[PDB]
Parts: sequence; C-alpha cells; structure tokens
Amino acid sequence: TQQPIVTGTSVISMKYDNGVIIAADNLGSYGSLLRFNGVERLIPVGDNTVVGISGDISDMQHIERLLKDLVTENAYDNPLADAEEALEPSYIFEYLATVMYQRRSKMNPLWNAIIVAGVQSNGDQFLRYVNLLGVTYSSPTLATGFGAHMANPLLRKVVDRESDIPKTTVQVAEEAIVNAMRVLYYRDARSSRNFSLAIIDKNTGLTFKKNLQVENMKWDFAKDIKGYGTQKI
Amino acid sequence: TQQPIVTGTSVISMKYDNGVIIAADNLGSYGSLLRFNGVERLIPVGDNTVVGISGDISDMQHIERLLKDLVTENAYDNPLADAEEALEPSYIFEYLATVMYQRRSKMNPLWNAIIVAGVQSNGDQFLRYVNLLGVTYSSPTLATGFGAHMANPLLRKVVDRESDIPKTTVQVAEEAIVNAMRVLYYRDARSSRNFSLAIIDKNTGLTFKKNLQVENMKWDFAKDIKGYGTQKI
Amino acid sequence: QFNPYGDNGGTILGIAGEDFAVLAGDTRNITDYSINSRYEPKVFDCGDNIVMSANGFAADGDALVKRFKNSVKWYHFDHNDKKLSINSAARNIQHLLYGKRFFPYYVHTIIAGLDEDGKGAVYSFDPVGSYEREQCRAGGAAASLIMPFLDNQVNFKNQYEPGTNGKVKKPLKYLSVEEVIKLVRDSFTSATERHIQVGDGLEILIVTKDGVRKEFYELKRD
Amino acid sequence: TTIVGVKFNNGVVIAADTRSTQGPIVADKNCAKLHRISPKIWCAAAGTAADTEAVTQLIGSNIELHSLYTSREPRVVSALQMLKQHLFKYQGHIGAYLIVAGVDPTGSHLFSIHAHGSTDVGYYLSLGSGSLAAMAVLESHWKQDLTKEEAIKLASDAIQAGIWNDLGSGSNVDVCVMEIGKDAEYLRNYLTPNVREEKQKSYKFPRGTTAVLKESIVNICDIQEE
Amino acid sequence: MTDRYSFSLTTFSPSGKLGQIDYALTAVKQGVTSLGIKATNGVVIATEKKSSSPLAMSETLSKVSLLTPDIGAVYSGMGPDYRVLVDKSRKVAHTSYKRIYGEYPPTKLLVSEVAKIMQEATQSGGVRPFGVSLLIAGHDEFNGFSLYQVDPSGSYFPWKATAIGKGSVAAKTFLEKRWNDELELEDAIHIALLTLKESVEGEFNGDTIELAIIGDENPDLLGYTGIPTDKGPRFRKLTSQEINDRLEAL
Amino acid sequence: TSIMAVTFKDGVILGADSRTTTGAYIANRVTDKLTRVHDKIWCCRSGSAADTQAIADIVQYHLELYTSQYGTPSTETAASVFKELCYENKDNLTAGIIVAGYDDKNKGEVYTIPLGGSVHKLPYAIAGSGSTFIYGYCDKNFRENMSKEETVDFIKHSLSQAIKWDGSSGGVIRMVVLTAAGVERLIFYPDEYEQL
Amino acid sequence: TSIMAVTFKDGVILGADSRTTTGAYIANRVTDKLTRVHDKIWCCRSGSAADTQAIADIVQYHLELYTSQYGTPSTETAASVFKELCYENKDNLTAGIIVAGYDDKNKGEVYTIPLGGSVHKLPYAIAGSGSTFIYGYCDKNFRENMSKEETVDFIKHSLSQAIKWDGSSGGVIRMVVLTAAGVERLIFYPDEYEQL
Amino acid sequence: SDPSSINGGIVVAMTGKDCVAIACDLRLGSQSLGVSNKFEKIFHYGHVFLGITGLATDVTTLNEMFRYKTNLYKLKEERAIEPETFTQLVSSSLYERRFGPYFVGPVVAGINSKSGKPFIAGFDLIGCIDEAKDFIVSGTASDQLFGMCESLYEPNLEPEDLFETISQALLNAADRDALSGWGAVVYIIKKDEVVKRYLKMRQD
Ligand SMILES: *C[C@@](C)(O)[C@](*)(O)[C@H](CC(C)C)NC(=O)[C@H](Cc1ccccc1)NC(=O)[C@H](CC(C)C)NC(=O)[C@H](CCc1ccccc1)NC(=O)CN1CCOCC1
Ligand SMILES: *C[C@@](C)(O)[C@](*)(O)[C@H](CC(C)C)NC(=O)[C@H](Cc1ccccc1)NC(=O)[C@H](CC(C)C)NC(=O)[C@H](CCc1ccccc1)NC(=O)CN1CCOCC1
Ligand SMILES: *C[C@@](C)(O)[C@](*)(O)[C@H](CC(C)C)NC(=O)[C@H](Cc1ccccc1)NC(=O)[C@H](CC(C)C)NC(=O)[C@H](CCc1ccccc1)NC(=O)CN1CCOCC1
Ligand SMILES: [Mg+2]
Ligand SMILES: [Mg+2]
Ligand SMILES: [Mg+2]
Repeated sequence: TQQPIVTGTSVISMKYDNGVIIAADNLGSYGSLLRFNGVERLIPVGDNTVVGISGDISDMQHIERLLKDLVTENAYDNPLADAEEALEPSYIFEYLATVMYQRRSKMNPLWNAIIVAGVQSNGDQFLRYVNLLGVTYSSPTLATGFGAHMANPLLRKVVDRESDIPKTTVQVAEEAIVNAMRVLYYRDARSSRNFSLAIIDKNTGLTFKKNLQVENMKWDFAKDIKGYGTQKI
Repeated sequence: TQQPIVTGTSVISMKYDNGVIIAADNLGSYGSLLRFNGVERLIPVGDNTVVGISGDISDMQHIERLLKDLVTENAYDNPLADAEEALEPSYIFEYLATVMYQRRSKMNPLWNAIIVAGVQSNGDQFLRYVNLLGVTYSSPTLATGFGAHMANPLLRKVVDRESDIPKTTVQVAEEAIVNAMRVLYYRDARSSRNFSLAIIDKNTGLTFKKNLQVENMKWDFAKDIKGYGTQKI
Repeated sequence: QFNPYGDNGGTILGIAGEDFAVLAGDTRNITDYSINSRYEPKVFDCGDNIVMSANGFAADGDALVKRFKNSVKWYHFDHNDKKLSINSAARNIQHLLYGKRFFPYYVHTIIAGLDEDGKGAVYSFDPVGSYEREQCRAGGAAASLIMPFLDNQVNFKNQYEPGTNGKVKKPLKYLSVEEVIKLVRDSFTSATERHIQVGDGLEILIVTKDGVRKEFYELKRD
Repeated sequence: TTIVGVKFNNGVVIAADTRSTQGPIVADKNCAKLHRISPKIWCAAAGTAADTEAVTQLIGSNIELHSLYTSREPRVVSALQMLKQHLFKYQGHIGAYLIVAGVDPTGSHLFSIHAHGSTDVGYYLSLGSGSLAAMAVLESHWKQDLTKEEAIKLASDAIQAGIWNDLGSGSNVDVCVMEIGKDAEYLRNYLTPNVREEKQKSYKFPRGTTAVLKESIVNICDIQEE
Repeated sequence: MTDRYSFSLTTFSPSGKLGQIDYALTAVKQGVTSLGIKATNGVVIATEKKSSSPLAMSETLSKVSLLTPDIGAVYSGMGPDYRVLVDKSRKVAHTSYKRIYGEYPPTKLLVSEVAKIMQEATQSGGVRPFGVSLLIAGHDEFNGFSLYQVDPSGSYFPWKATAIGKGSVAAKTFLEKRWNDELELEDAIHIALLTLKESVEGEFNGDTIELAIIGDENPDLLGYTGIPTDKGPRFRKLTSQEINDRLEAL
Repeated sequence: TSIMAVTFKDGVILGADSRTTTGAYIANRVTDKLTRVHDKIWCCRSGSAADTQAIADIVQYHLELYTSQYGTPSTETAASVFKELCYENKDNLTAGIIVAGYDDKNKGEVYTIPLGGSVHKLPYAIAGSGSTFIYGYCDKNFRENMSKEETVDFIKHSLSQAIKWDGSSGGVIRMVVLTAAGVERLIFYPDEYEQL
Repeated sequence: TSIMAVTFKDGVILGADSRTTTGAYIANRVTDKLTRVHDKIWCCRSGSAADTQAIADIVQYHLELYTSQYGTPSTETAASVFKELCYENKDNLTAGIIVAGYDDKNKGEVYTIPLGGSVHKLPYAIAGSGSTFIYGYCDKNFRENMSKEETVDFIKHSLSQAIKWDGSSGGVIRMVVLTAAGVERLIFYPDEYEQL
Repeated sequence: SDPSSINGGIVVAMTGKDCVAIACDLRLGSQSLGVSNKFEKIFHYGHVFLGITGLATDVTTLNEMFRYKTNLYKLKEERAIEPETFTQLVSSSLYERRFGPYFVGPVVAGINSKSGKPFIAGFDLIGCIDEAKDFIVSGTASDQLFGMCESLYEPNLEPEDLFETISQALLNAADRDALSGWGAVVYIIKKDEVVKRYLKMRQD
C-alpha cells in the first residue's frame, strides 16, 4: 500500500477503419502543483504498439523499463524478432495485465491506469485497458480518469458500436481525439495544453506526433460574464 | 474552539532598577509562510503601560480594540483621566485576565499569550503574564513561546531574584533584551530580524523604539562546516 | 481541539496543632518543563483568621480563592459583620466547587484556621467539593511523597511503644508550632529532591488567636 | 537532560547534568551521562537511559575489536558511522540522542547524533530537554579560538542554564576534556551547586519501635562438611 | 557451488588415534620455540621473531598478542591459524562475557572458550584442526596470576612454567632446574631470556626477540584519567630497548 | 484561485483568474471573482464560493445602507465590515478576501483579510492557492507609485505565473482598474498571457 | 529546506540553505546539505535528515565500488542509483533529492528525484519546502547557457527569496560549483543576501 | 490493562554502616481482589539478594531465570557471583527483551565479599541501572516510598537502627497504596550473618 505522488492525468483512445489512435498530455502533477511540463506518457513498443499510461509517474517509469527489457528479452535467440516472432499488442497487454493483478494481489499495486493501443499481425485493431486492480476491458473507445467522463461521450458519437468502425476514417478519428483533448484542457484542473498523439495504422504504420498544442479555443464570451447574479458591471 | 491562523511568536520582558523593558518581533506568520512583515505586537496604553501579545493576530487585533475602547471609557465623566484616575498597568492586566478566563470558560478562547509591562502610580514596577487558559503569573523576567525556553535563561542570569532588580541598570537590561532577540532569530523558525522594543521608566517615562534590527551576528564559522561527519570538502 | 485545563504543578501542606494551624505551599509555578515563576504566592489570607490554597490548575485556583474571598465579604454584609467560622467556610466552599460539578475546578483545596473552641483545624477538598476535617493533609504534585511521612510523624502511625511486643501504640500528642515547622520544612526539602515540579521557595502561613503570621524559606532551584 | 559539546584550540570538551527521571520523579540525583566509547572518544547521552547505555557499550565493544584488528587507535568518525547505521536500521525505536566527541590521529572532532540516525557537525552543540537553555548561553558567549579554560567555563555555564531553568535537568555538572596529545580527563562532579541543607530533625527511631512476628537466620553459606 | 563436506575429516583409526590431531601436533613441533614462566607478582611469555626475509619488517608481525587488558597470548606452529584464533578469542571475550557481565573474563574461562573453538575444528564437518599450540598468560582478581597451554585437541593445562615447539624438551628441563615459588617478575624475565637463548641460532637481541608480561597495573598506558577503579592494563609488551638493557645484565 | 490588488500612482488595480473547482473538475472556467461592494470599493474573492458570495452580498447591503445615511464610505470602513463578518464567524467560514478601493483623499488603498479575520493594510496583496508560487516574483518586481501600464503588466505577469504552476487557477485574467477617471474592466486571454 | 541545481555554460552549480528544524526549533543553523557522492557528482538533500544521509552514504559506497571496477560513473548512473533506493523503499522514506554532476562529454547535468522515486532530467531544478515560493521567479529569470557569475546571482537571488518567505529555510546560502576547472565551495551570509 | 499494576506490590532497599537492608510486602492480587498474602518478592543467589516488583508471572519467571544463570556462573567460575557483577547480568538480561520486555522493577542488594562494601541497585523494565549510595525503591507505591526514604533516611545507620528506618518506610508507604500491604518481610544483611523479620501490619 502506498499513495501516488507525481501523477499523470487522462489517456484517451479510439479505433478507426484501418487502425487505432491514442493520446495523452505532457504533464506530471505534484498534487495541485503543475510540477513537470515535459513528461512523455505514450511509450511505443516496436512499430505496432503504443502503451499510454496515467497515474503514478514513478510506477510509469518502472513499467517503461519493464517494456524496454521485454523487447531485449524477445530478441534473445530469436532470428524472427523483427518479423513473425515480433512482440504483438496482445502479448504486451497480457504481460502488463498479469503484472498489475499480481501486484494488487500482494497489496502493493502499481498505481496506474493503462491503455495498450496497437495493430496485430493479421491487421486487426487492438485496444484494451488495465488498471491498478487488474481490471481489464475493451471497447471501440477507451479513456482513463477524467477522459472516461468527458472524452468517451464525444468519441462514442463517432463510434457508438462495432459496426461504426469501418465507416470511420483516420481524419475523422484524429479530429475527434484533438477536440476531446481541448475539452479536457477547459475542464480538468490537472491537465496541460501540450500533448502527444500516436496513430498506429495497418497500412502506414506507426506515426508518433510530439509537441502538439490545444488550439482554436473559445474564451471571448468571458468578457460578457460579470458578477454571479445581480452585478451589472 | 478554533485554531490559530495568522500568528505572532515570542514576547520577552524584564524588570530593572527604575522600570521595565518589553520586546517583540514584527512578524505575522501563516503556518510556515512568513506572510506579514510589518506587524506591531507591542501596544501602548497611556504613557505608563505596554501590552505585548503573541499568538493569534485576529484575536490580538480584537484585544487592541478592547484596550483602545477601555481608554475612551475611562475618560468618560472623569476630570482626573490624565492624572489620579488614569489607567494603571494593574487595572489593564486584571481586565484582560478576566476576559481571558471568561473566554476559556465558554470554550471559545482568545488564542494568545499576553505580557502587561508598566510602572504604577507609586513608581513600582509591574510585569505580569496571562494566556488563553486564564493562567497568570509574575516574575522578574517573563517571556512567551520560544522566549520562555531561550530568553528567560539569559535574562535570569542578570536578574535571578527580587534583590537583583535594584542592582540592574537600564543599559544592562536593554543589552540583555537585545541579545535575547538575536538568539531567538538564530533559533526560532517563526521569527524575524526586525523588532520593536519599549522601555517604561518611572523617571523618563515611556520610550517606544520601532524598526530595530538584530545586528552583530556570527555566521563566519559556517564556512568551516562541511558534510555531516566523513566529508572533508 | 482546545483543552481548557492545564497543570501548574506545586504542592501544599496543612497541619493542625492544639491552639494553632499552618498552611504551607511551595512558591514555584510551572508548565510542562518550563518554570513560569520562582515566587508566585499560592497560600492566601482570606480574612476571618482563615488561610486557603487551591493547588493544581492555577487559573481555576485563583478563580476559586477570588470567589471565596468575595463570599467572606458578602457574608459580612448579609449577616451583620459576623465572623465566618472554619466549619461554615468549609461548607460554603463545597457549594462553590459542586456548583461546577460538570465542568470542575481542577484543584485540590486546603483551608486552615481555628474552630469555635479555639483548637487548630485543617479541612481538605477534592475538585468537586467532597470535604473532611483532618489533623493532616498534603495536596498537589508531591502529595503522594509527603502524606505517608505525615501519617508517620504527625499521627504516629505504625509506631509502637518499645518493649510492649506490639500492643501499645505510640500515644497521640499535639505538636508544638516549632515542631510542626520542622516537619513542614523537611517535607518540602524531601519533596524538592525527588519531584521536579517542587522547588524554589517555601511560604508558610501560621494561624493563631493573635492572627496570621508568615515565614519564608529558600528551596533548591534546580 | 542537558548535554553539550564545545570545540577549543587543541581539542574538545563535553559536559552533562546528573539527573535521571521517571515520570516527574527524580530516580537518580547523581547519574553519569558521560560514556567512554574508547579511551579518547567519549560521548554525552540524552533520551531513553537504557538505550543510550546499550548503544554506547555495543559500539564501544566493536570499536575496541576494530582497534585491535587494525593496530590503530580508534577514530571518532568510525564511532559516528557505526552508531548512525545501527540507529537508522531501528527506525528511531532505539531512543538514543548523543553528542560524540574525541581526539584521534586525524585530530579533534565534535558531532551530534539523533535517534533516527541523522548526524551533524559543529563547533558547539546541545541536546536533551535543556538544550534550548544551554544553546542560549552558547549562542551568547561562544567565539572562535577558545582556550581550554574558556571552553570548560562555557560548557559548564551551558549545563548550569539547563540545571536551573529546565525541570528535566538538575544536580551536578560532569565534564570530560579531550586534548590532542594528552590523556582524556574525566571530571566527575566538576561542580556541586545543589547540596541538600541539614534537616531540622533526626528521624532515627528508638530500638523496638516496629512490631515483629518472627525472626530467623537465613543460610547464605553452601552445604557444609561432616 | 555447494559445501558438501558435512562429515568429519578427523576420525578414530583402529589404534584409537585421532590422526589429524597428532599431525597438527607434529606441525606445532616444527614451529619456533615459545615459552611462559609464572612469578609471584607476574607472568612472562616469550618467543623468537623468526624473520622470513631481512627486507620484511618484523615489527609488523606480532607473535605476542593482547587478548584482553589483563590477558596475553603467544604460540608455536602455523602463524595464520594463530592470527584467526586471536581474532576469535578477542571477539568471544566480548560476546560471551563482557556484554553479559560488564567485565573482562577471568583467564581460565577465556582459555576455555578458545579451547572450545579448537575442539570444534577437531569434530565438525569439513574442517581440519588448528595447527597451533597456544600459551595464554593472564591475571584476574579472584584467581590471581595464571599461565595456560592449549593444544590442537582443545585440551588445556595450567603451568607454573613451560615451553612449546622446536626446542621444548630441552627448554622444559632448563625451567625445572631454575623455577621456584619465590620468584619475582624480574627474576622470571631473566630466566626467560636465558632459556630462549639456547633455542635461538642467529642474532639474539630486542629486534629478534618478542617478550611480554602480565604484571602491575599500568595507569600511564590507560589513555584517560578520572575513574579510580580503572587502574590500567596489566598486559605490557616489552620494547626493543627494554629487552637489550636486561641482556647486558645476563 | 489566484487573486491580487496593487496600489499605484493613479489608484488601485484588482486582478484575478477565472477558475472554479469541484475536486479536480472545473465547474466554471469563466468565473468573475472581482465583485463590487460600492461604486469604487471592490473585492477579490478566494476560498468557498458560497461563503465569499454570502459575505460580499451582506457587505454590499451594509455599505448601501451606510451611503443612504452617512454618504460614501471609506475603503477602511468597507474592510472593517468584511473583517467583522470574517472574525466573528471564523469557526463557520472559509473566506480569504482582498478589499481594494479608491478615495480622492486617500487615493488607492488595499486591505487583505485572511482566514482568521485579521486585517492588514498593504501597498499590494496576493492571495488564493496560486499566490504561493509568486511571493518571490512579486516581492522582487513590485515598486511603489507605478504607472497604469506598468501595474497592468505587473499583475498580468504575476497571475500568468500563478496560473502556470497552480492547477486550481486558470482561464482568463480579469482586472478592474479604480481611479478618479472611473471604473475600467480589462480581460486577457490564454493566447496573450501564456507566451509571456 | 530550499535547494536548487542549475546547469550553465561551463557546468553546473548546486545551492542550498543551511537550516535544520525540529518542529519550529532550529536544530542546526549551519547545516551542509550539499553532499559529495563522487569527485564531480554531488547532491542537494531535502526531507528527512536521517533518510537522506542514509541514502547518500549508500550511494557514495555504490559509486566508490563502481569506480574501482568500471572507472568514473556518469551523472545519469548516479541518479539511477539514487532512484533505485528511493523508488523501492518509497513506503519507508521521506527524501527529495537533486543530483547534479559534471562530465567532460555531457558537461553539466541535473536530475531531480521527488518523493515517489521518479527521475526527471532538467536544465535546472528546485526543491524543498521553500521552493514553492520561487517557481514564478525561477521560471521568469532562468536562461540556458548562462555565465558562472550570472548563475551564482540567479541562485543567490532565488534562495534569498525562498529564505525570506519560508520559515523552514534560513541561515547561510551554501553553493558548490562543478566545472572542468574543479570543485569550488561558495558561502553567502545574511547581511549580503537579505539586502538584495 | 497496565501490566505493572495488575498484581501490585513493593520493594525497598537501604545501605547502612557495614550492612544493607532489603524489604518487601506480601500481597498478590487481581486488581481489587486480594488473592495471596504469602507472595514474597525477595530472592537470593548465594549472598546477593534480588527483589522484584511488577507483573507476578514475570517475577516468578525472572527468579527462575537468575537462579538458572547464577548456578551456571558458579559452576564455571568456581565462586559465588558478587552484587556488582549480578547487577550487570540483570541489566543484560532485561535489555535483550527490549521490544517485548518483562514488566518488572528489580532491586539488587548485598555486600561484596572481598571489599566488604555495601551495595544496592535498581532497574527499569528494560534494564537501565540506578546505582544509589542511599536507597532504592520499586513498585506501585514507589512515589510513597521515595517520600518516606528521602525524609527518614540518614547515612551510616547501625543494623538494628537501619531495621527500624526501612520498616517504617515500607509500612507507611504501603498503607497509602490500595495494591500493596497484606504483610511484609525485612532482610538485614551483614558480611556473614543475615536476619529475616516478618512485620506486623494492618491487613486491609
Ligand atoms: C532526564 C533527562 C533530562 O530526560 C535525560 O535525557 C536523561 C538521560 C539518561 C539518564 C541518559 N533521560 C532520562 O532520565 C530518561 C527519560 C526518559 C523517560 C522515559 C522515556 C524516555 C526517556 N529516563 C529513563 O529512561 C528512565 C531511567 C530509570 C529511572 C533508571 N527509565 C524510564 O523512565 C523507563 C523507560 C521505559 C521505556 C520503555 C520503552 C521505551 C522508552 C522508555 N520507564 C519507566 O520506568 C516507567 N515505568 C515502567 C513500569 O514500571 C514503573 C515505571
Ligand atoms: C479555485 C480556488 C483557488 O479554490 C479559488 O479560491 C476559488 C474562488 C471562488 C470561485 C470564489 N474557490 C473555489 O473554486 C472553491 C474551492 C473550495 C472548495 C471547497 C472548499 C473551499 C473552497 N470551490 C467551491 O467553493 C465550489 C463551488 C461549486 C462547485 C459551485 N464548492 C465546492 O467545491 C463545495 C464546497 C463545500 C464546502 C464549502 C465550505 C467549506 C468546506 C466545503 N464542495 C463540494 O461540492 C465537494 N465535492 C467534492 C468532490 O465530490 C463532489 C463534492
Ligand atoms: C528544513 C527543511 C525545509 O525541512 C529541509 O528539508 C531539511 C533538510 C535536511 C537538513 C537534509 N529537513 C529537515 O530539517 C527535517 C524536516 C523534517 C522533519 C520531519 C520529517 C521529515 C523532514 N528535519 C529533520 O529531519 C530532523 C533532524 C533532527 C532534528 C536532527 N528530524 C526530525 O525532526 C525528526 C524526524 C522524524 C521523522 C523522520 C522521518 C519521517 C517522519 C518523521 N522528528 C522529530 O524529532 C519530531 N519532533 C517533533 C517535535 O517534538 C520533538 C520531536
Ligand atoms: Mg532544573
Ligand atoms: Mg492552471
Ligand atoms: Mg494497602
């Protein structure tokens, strides 16, 4: 048993016709203090998987090292390490899910919520969640923390069920993700303007975008808001 | 029942041959934050009494207003308000002591420790303490908070008993008070360098000194201190 | 949470003689490990040849003494300057204490004087006003040290006549004022050695038919 | 307890009061709080009395074995290191607060150590309940380049401040002086400003005053021959 | 990477001999001569500093070792075995005695503890016996001065005087003639130097001889003043100069 | 919340962020924390939204009734009415209020009233959760008798930093200028103040 | 405690106050919080005095043994050893450590290790109770590739403010300069830095 | 609940001229219920006397433990243990249970057989030594005993005078404690004779 100290907020994601998108802001909060402004919380594993992590950053850095070590170990005595015996999203997820549930069962959890996004060998989209309790689930959209409450409603308007996935292009899906990140910046007190976004496509591969900013913000109506009821000026 | 919020630290004092000296620093702390740097905590009442207050500053400001109102009330229908029927230190103290004990007895104290210093009509030195519990006592030296632990030992080396009072001059007594304030600045984490000092003498009257600073500080030996044991550089 | 009580330490002692009584108290006042004062009087002449001390929490002690002194003043006004007898003073103090039964005065009170036959009298009170007349009583921080000594030296307890096997007790005697003061001084010197809250000075008030006299003695200051 | 350490020209001096307590009662009026770790490494103890004795004796034992093993006179930094690691491991539960001083081939040294295992370096230090009273005196009269005589004076004055003003401290002042190139001099009861006055009365009883039921000889000897 | 030697390496042969103990005693016989003599007011222990090379600094190799402030030890046999036994003997004096009773053990009981350690190397799994015989001299309040020998078996005996190692048979005969119960400590040192001269071939001086005494308390060697009861170590190692002074009156 | 009031040559300026929080959710991102108690006496609010609104509404009532009887109240008087409510109801309130006003006689004045209900007259004041991060900055950069443009920049730079480091502060920077000329409202959006 | 480490053109500089507290009593006013783990790898200590000393002693041991086998360790390596101890013993430790060092290859580097045991490589870092009051100041006044004199002034002004507002910080300002030239210790007394 | 005051009882020791005295009460109870009036608290190992107050199971356990240890001491050392040495053994044995202590207040008393010097000592439950010249007190009426001893005691009392002083110190202290009394025993110890006396006291 511990308490989280340095923390990361929402990770958001969705499936589209040919792949998956995942995103997370670049902040490490220390309670209410917005302490660290250059923290990468999307961690790629090979050219087919991105693991997005929220919660305790010290535990995130531990998980990052586990994944880095997993790639090293998979390469050992493996002539097909960059081909048929490369690490899959499903393998990386199940490993993390095993570790998470083992750690909760020893009453010493890794204080995180994790989304593994990727594309499998056969071109199938992979998107699955796991947290500090070892709870797992999959859905056409997935989000952690505040993102569950605010991003999912927006992303579900694009992909409400499985049959909507082939109808959704990469442009429409990315647009929905970028808008969701703006909404979180308006409304989450432990978020930042700067974020990272990753697209894993079955055709075009892994595209990792750094140093993105929330833009096209509406604050102009603020000038017209005065007082809390009766004040006229 | 409450908790103190904005607070003042030590008030220190002693008797000498012809009168009394009292002192207190100019700080209002907000927990560990050294919030307010210009707070006067010695409050004169007439030309014969100084009330030094530590503890909650909101309650100090209340007490200040009570004393101000006490002077106004004493002047009413009193042709000898600036002569034989002027307020005495003993009258001002007993009033405060009554209020303090009444407030503790309603489980709603004034969260303070108070030292009333002055000279009576007959030339006698007055020095007495009262706190949030209504506890009262007199001694040739008196101090609140950290001053009780650190200032009293030093001031008692000058006036150890009643018979030492006539042997102690105003120069010796002031020197002892000024040194005690330096020691408190070295060692009390909720103190400041800037302080006020008041002398109430039977011959020369009330002398109130503002904007005093702790000076002649020893920090030079600090350069020679390295590590915490084995470190040589 | 706010705690309305505190402990100012100190120790007091009453002894009744044949035609006199003493009430003694140390002059030290403390909180925790700090000394507040080396000379803060704790035993008070209350008028009508009655001496009083309310040891424990000094604010409650001062309040009680102040209220009793006032009770004596109003007893004079309301009953034609009649002298308040020690027995009557004691019953009055019970009502003062029991009045705050559910928010007590945190003190142990002793009064001393002469009864209506001119004989020495000491009365003793708990915080909520139960009382008893006694030849002997110590109160306060070092009461547990002093009382057994008084049982032995004032009331001659566990002492027998030599050569009687153990069947004739040492017969009870009144002590002289000189002998009582010797026992008081040794009690406080002993208490000062072993109790940290006892020291600095000893102030004894002696009550006779002639009035109230005071004696002061130095105690160790460590 | 009041304990102090003061550095000087050619060495270091430590001092202590002699009171030990049990609740508000004084258990011992002439307690010895200056513990010898090795001939020229001594320390003053405050806190839980059993813990300070046990910890000084354990490290003093291991320092003696280390000295024999290495054929070298023990160093103060070694006593310090061994004390802090032992106290850290026990996470403050061993309630030992110590001022560690001494002379060794490296020179003269003065340290303090707290129960949780933190240490500090200084020219003057104080510990225990009377440490504020002692530190007030030290902060008022300490200077650089003190002589032996000046340092003994300052150290004992600082203990006196604890004796008179702290209810936790009392009785006598014990001093130990450790000078470079000399034997350490332990001055037990260096000051005695608290002798009890003569009592007013003698309480010697007449013989036969206490009532007895039975008498018997107790056999303390072993089983006898013949 | 296993210690599989859980069985005894010292066993009884058909004749009743414990071979490894006998062979350890043979190693002791090859070792350099050392001796001990007990006086009325002291004990002396002595040996030759057999230097392996003249480039070697023989001062650094201490054959005569302090165990406690009132107890000293010397040996004959294998030097490394002796060194580790001195380490263990010093430690067991603290762990099994000083940390319990607040005082150093009496000579006989420290000897008993050393003896125990040597016995265990004669019975425990996967070890050989120690290839040394020790001479332990000491003082304690209730037993007075004493001198003990300890062998590879763990057996120990008290002596008025004795010798062990190379020329022990000749040295023991020499001591039988000279020893009496009225000897002062200086007389015992004189006899120790005479006895040791017979077994030494080469140079005979303070630099080639190692000698220590258990004698009077030495408050000057204590290192501190202020405790009347602590009067100083009775063990003292004689200097190179102090030995040479007595060799002129020889 | 990050709030401040700064006296300058021509008067006083109040400043605040626009964020209201429920836990870590931002309940209102365009909050107005600068509230009028009299024509030229305003306050900055921090602490409970309910408590500071209730207090401010009562103070506005008291000063309206003061004006009907005795004419325009001083800034000191307005601060005293705030104090009385905060001090006497200290057990039941969580309010940190800065009172700022302009007289022609006294010019610009600032009074800060922290949790206990004490009053402190100051050349400038800072308060709210985000103020902790700018004590250093404000102490080094404040000067007396600044111009209007300098004081606007001082507040803009100060609250910009408070917003940057405090998660409980954010949104727009609102300001209210109090001079002889009148009452001016200023607003500054994220795209302006973040790049400073 | 107020501590910081700042990279600059020629290397890195560590800075700290000298105050140790027991409650509100100052147990040591001349504390040295800048501790050597290797010739040119040092750390700033905050949190428990016992914990940070124990950790620093273990790290010094690990890097001495590293040096015997593998030669001079990198600053990154020193930070990793600190991290391992802080992360794995997070339940039982209260340690906030800044690691700073000079290589010739990597030049000046600074790593901060807060309570959780996470690691963060930064151009400069601030920590300890008093650091809260200077986030604003430090963010506005830090530039990369400063000179030695500029970086000394930046730390002196920053810790001066931290000391001024934090009661848990005080005493002297100690600094340690790490460059190719060697190791320089600097000290600055109250009479110098208070008047800034 | 508080283990040191479930059973009750007291021990006191004093030095005199070429003699020591150690004394104890006889009560064992379960809080308010008096159970036994024959529960002695003083034991001896050769010429060294040990009194023990506190939790009665630990009093009995520690007696059996120190009998065990002093028997082995004597076999190995070939002499009886002395008071100074026994004191150190008590301290060592208590401190090894530092974090699960015996709830006791031991008191050592005796005369060193070689030097002839009178010796007394007391300990807290974890083994800290108080080596007093004058007197040592222990038990539920320790405050009371401290007061009696500090006033009644004078140095260099003859054996028969010292008996009166220690007896009156015990009796009057016990009578002010609910959990002490029910009889008492006094040992007067000289270099080669020891007299044991049972005291007549009030039985409430
Ligand atoms: C007095 C001083 C100014 O504080 C100074 O620091 C000295 C220095 C010593 C002598 C080196 N300290 C003491 O005297 C300590 C103060 C202290 C008391 C209690 C806890 C911590 C510190 N005194 C003792 O340690 C005392 C020594 C006896 C009188 C010889 N021992 C006790 O008071 C003992 C401590 C038990 C304990 C257990 C576990 C953790 C910490 C402490 N307590 C009792 O004896 C209480 N009680 C136990 C049951 O029987 C009745 C008495
Ligand atoms: C943002 C800031 C730095 O805190 C700044 O001070 C602003 C200033 C206002 C706008 C004048 N303060 C707030 O935003 C407060 C912060 C605060 C919260 C709680 C106590 C004191 C201050 N926010 C509110 O007052 C908030 C306004 C609502 C959302 C319109 N109210 C609450 O959060 C409410 C307060 C209850 C309360 C009131 C007084 C003392 C103690 C508690 N709390 C909740 O509804 C709690 N919430 C917790 C999460 O689950 C839902 C319920
Ligand atoms: C001053 C600063 C801003 O805090 C700065 O971080 C310095 C840095 C050090 C010098 C490297 N830190 C301190 O001074 C710490 C502050 C601190 C206190 C408590 C927990 C964590 C940090 N002070 C100490 O570590 C202090 C050193 C002693 C005086 C030599 N130790 C304590 O105060 C001790 C710590 C116990 C503890 C340890 C770990 C976690 C939690 C608690 N605490 C006490 O002795 C408590 N004290 C309270 C008042 O009554 C007396 C007992
Ligand atoms: Mg004292
Ligand atoms: Mg923000
Ligand atoms: Mg009884």
